Amino acid sequence: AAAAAAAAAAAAA
Amino acid sequence: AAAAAAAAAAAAAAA
Amino acid sequence: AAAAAAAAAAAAA
Amino acid sequence: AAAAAAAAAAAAAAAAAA
Amino acid sequence: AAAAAAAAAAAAAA
Amino acid sequence: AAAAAAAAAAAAAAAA
Amino acid sequence: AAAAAAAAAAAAAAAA
Amino acid sequence: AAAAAAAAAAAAAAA
Amino acid sequence: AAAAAAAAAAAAAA
Amino acid sequence: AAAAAAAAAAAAAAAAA
Amino acid sequence: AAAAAAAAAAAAA
Amino acid sequence: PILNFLYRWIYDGELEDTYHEFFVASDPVVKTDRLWHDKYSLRKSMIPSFMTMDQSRKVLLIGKSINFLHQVCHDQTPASKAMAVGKSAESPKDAAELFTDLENAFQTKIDAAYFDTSKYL
Amino acid sequence: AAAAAAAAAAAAAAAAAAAAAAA
Amino acid sequence: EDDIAALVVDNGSGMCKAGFAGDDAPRAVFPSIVGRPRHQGVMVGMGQKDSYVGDEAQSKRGILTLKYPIEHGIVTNWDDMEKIWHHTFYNELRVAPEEHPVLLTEAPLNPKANREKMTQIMFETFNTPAMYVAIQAVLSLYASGRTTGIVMDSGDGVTHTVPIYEGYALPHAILRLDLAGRDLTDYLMKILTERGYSFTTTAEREIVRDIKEKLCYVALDFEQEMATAASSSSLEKSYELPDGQVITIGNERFRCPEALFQPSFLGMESCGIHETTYNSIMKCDVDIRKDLYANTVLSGGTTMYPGIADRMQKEITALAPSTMKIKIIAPPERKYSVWIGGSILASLSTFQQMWISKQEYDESGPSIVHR
Repeated sequence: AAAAAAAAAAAAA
Repeated sequence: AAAAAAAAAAAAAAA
Repeated sequence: AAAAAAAAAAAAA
Repeated sequence: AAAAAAAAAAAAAAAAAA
Repeated sequence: AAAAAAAAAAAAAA
Repeated sequence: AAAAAAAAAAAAAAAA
Repeated sequence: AAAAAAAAAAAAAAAA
Repeated sequence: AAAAAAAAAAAAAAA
Repeated sequence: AAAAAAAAAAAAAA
Repeated sequence: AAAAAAAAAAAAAAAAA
Repeated sequence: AAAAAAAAAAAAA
Repeated sequence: PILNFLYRWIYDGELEDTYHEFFVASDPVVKTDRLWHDKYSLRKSMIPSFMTMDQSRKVLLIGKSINFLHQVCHDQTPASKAMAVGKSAESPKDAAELFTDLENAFQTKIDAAYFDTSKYL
Repeated sequence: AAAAAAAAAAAAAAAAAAAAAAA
Repeated sequence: EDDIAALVVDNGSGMCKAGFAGDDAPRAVFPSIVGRPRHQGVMVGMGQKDSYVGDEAQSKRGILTLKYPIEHGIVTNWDDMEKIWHHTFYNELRVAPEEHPVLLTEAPLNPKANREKMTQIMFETFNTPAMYVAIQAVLSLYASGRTTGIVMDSGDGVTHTVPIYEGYALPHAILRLDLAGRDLTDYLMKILTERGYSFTTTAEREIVRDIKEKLCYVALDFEQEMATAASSSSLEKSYELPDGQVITIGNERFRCPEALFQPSFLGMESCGIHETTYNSIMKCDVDIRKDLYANTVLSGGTTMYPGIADRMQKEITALAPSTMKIKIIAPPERKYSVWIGGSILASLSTFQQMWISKQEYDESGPSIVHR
């Protein structure tokens, strides 16, 4: 849950 | 910014 | 863009 | 106009899963 | 509370 | 710039 | 200034 | 350049 | 480039 | 150069660990 | 061997 | 304007006349309970020449049955909401189409509405 | 105006695709 | 089109769900029944008819004879299954299935000869231009996100345990368990007489199937919930009805979902719901077992309960290893979650070369369903 949220926010930047 | 957090929380409920 | 964040909550439900 | 936008949101949601 | 702090971290990332 | 990214690594460690 | 933040952000993404 | 060499060294030492 | 350089030092240390 | 000199000092500290 | 070659690429960069 | 009187009166049936621009003048007689009385006369003196005589009695027959299902204690357009999709399709087809008035294909899918609204009624 | 909202719909579609890719 | 001009027929395990695509809720749902009056004469109350099907047959049951086309979740007779398809296409929706492609469902374990029977029916009598055979298991998983994971089919009929890995299901893991929601409603009847409340018609027996999903609730830790019931806690509810029959619940609040994990209340030695979940994953490939625990999806009519997500989580951890990350993905609606997956599959960006059309049926027969 927290790992996919950090990866999706990093992929948008 | 809360709308992007609500969509990320829905993605957090998926995986 | 506002409907796309609600569409992700609808797809997760 | 609004119903076509909701159908386009369902089209992009299935295209994201493809 | 955790989503509000993560949104500030996401705003700091962007 | 560099200090703002240093605080971003601190908030990421606080969530971990 | 910004190049030092780019090298630190790529390592923080690898740590997560 | 020298600060980025120490920024990646502190991250490699963290792992 | 810097992310690949940190992976070279991680494989050299460990 | 100078970044590689600090990396070589960091490599000696990482090999000590 | 390969660690010195990767360090030579960091010195070349 | 002539065929804009038609397909809405087939699909919803909300009367919109002021000087009877169509050959079917909707409600010129006072409202009474239905004894199979003809309130919608077809008026020979204003018939379009692309609408033949068996089609002018046809659009009366769909227009008389669409009003009989409004007072059947149902406001539902016949048997589906697909009658409301049809009007939208027709309005985009008119938008896309160059200048031609269809009358051989226009009379075909009103059969598919006439047989539709009769079995549901 | 309206074309800028349609171009933002394609940008939001790419952002929704990356969120499903990380998930 | 097929975003709206395609039909999503979800032939369930006792209810037919028809409706156009693009929506998140089906149009017309009703229990799949047909009715034959064996002779004629006078017909009173309703129209003079030689066959009442669908909604005109549900109002007359001691007047008619009853027949279920779907028993044990599998079609037993193909004449009345087409009769409901005739009822849904032309009476409850009234659109011709000759221009609109039709999306219909099937069982995960039905034979290919049954799968060739349903392709022969839709092409000849209804004259559909194109169609596609899809399992009910992949639609509920696609509505839950990606197409990997295992779904917990527990409808009115037979429980299916289908693990699917990225759109492709496993051949030798589709386990068949005879636990049904109709067994639990019959289990609620045989402990309601112990309260003293009985029946006199079939209509009073019908509302027990409604009370099974409305009044009965899932408690986390059923085992202390009967221990707190042994110390006389406040858990007895009495629902009131218009007629004189008063149906109450005692300790049967938590016991009808407890009969899923404990089939000894049903009177059999069979495996529990968490056990046939665990037995299905224990014969998969060992690397994809982790992908199945974190994508457990509940679906059906038996699983319609509040607070069932954390109960299935705590029940599977006692058998699964404690290093696995397990997450029960419970949707808000799950009877209709197969139907929303069939509509989002219908609104896919590319579905046009997957159509089973009239042209390929004329050139290779009904064996083009092999795909």
